[PDB]
Amino acid sequence: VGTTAVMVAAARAAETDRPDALIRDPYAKLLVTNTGAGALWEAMDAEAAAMVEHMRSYQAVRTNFFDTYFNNAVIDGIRQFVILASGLDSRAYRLDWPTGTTVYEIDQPKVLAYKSTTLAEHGVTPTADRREVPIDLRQDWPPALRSAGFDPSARTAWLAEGLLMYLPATAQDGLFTEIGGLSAVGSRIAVETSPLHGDEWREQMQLRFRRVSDALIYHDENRAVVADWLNRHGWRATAQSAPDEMRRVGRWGDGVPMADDKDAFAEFVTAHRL
Repeated sequence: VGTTAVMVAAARAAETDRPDALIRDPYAKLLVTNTGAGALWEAMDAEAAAMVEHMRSYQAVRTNFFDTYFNNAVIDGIRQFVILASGLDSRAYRLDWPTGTTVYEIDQPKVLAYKSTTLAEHGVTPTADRREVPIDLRQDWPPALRSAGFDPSARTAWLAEGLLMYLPATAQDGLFTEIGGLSAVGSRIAVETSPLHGDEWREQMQLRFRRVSDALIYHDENRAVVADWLNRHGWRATAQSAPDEMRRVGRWGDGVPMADDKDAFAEFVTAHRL
């Protein structure tokens, strides 16, 4: 399991531990105890303190947003779900799924094997029909999803959280093209975008975090804007900036360095298949 998957799960666990938790992920602590990279994250000036609080609050707010997305898709009748680069995401276990729901998780084999074995050791199994699809998303992944039982003629709700900024710009286009190819009318997708001007934030966040601890290689100016791309390849797409969403729920901390550039932060794009 990669460092990023652990860090975001540790953030979810930290949120879950608070009385005022925005989201509750009963499985995040379990998943970050059993790697060892989360002991440091478990442990973690004004700007330095604000960055740690931002890490937790950003992850809480992003988690709440994508939870709401899936929950609204269930309400709307959708019964086929796909979590792309699912990492340590426990939504297949912790959200309420109606009978007849299928939830596909796509990630590399070892990531999926870690989550399943780790959960099993704690007596945790899903009640929903959860289906693993072990494959690299830069490779020919549609046949793998299809052989796992996926029905392209059924409405699908797709999720791509914490993924795009870790894929080259050319790979993003290919991913979305394949997704459109597998999506029935009325399908939806929610996506966390790669920040418009945003590899500098990771540096200043690493710097503030390195001081707290001691105490995007694919950034591309040519990357397609996600809402714009979806809106000309068969979707109706809208964007909510992460800062706007954080402010919406009273979780934005303006003490964070780069607070005034909206381009240092992701957007949350939701789209409907035409």
